Amino acid sequence: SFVGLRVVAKWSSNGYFYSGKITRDVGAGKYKLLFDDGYECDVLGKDILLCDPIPLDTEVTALSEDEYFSAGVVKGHRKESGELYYSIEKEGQRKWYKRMAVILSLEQGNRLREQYGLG
Amino acid sequence: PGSMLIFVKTLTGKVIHLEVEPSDTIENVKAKIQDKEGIPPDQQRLAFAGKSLEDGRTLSDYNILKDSKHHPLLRLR
Repeated sequence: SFVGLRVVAKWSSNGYFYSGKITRDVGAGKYKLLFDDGYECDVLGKDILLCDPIPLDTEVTALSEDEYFSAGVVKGHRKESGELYYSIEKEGQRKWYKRMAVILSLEQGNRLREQYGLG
Repeated sequence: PGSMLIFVKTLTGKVIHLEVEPSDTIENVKAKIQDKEGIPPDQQRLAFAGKSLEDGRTLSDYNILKDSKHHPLLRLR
């Protein structure tokens, strides 16, 4: 019932959360996750956020065109034939980012755990 | 120390994060990628925004590192 769901998940204790999909409940409190970036691994359920899309006004980390990740705030989303884009504001300026360009720092993901954490 | 956060995208597409100092050499960064991802440095060609980063320079030599709020994504190729 969690299988097939889109999530944002981290795979290290101090790492970032990345978008992906649950492909199997594998037990020992773990889920096999296929990240949009291609990496697949078994992640602890505590490190999975069941939020898709990431909600309005969430603080995220997004990859700008200049190839720097930096913090911004989600201000909207658009789904264009399968693909999700986020509108993210940084210092007053909104740009559109692909789903896989939007990640969460440990603190940013921790903010979402009570509402969207798996368990 | 004055360490800084960078990201690296591997050939598989997997993104990792590293802590680096502005004084680290590219070889040192490859050694950190090796330590985390097991990718031998002999397999590793790094670039930032499409510019090759060559052994024996530092990140600062390339003007890659800014403030602590902007984390560059290096890409392996």
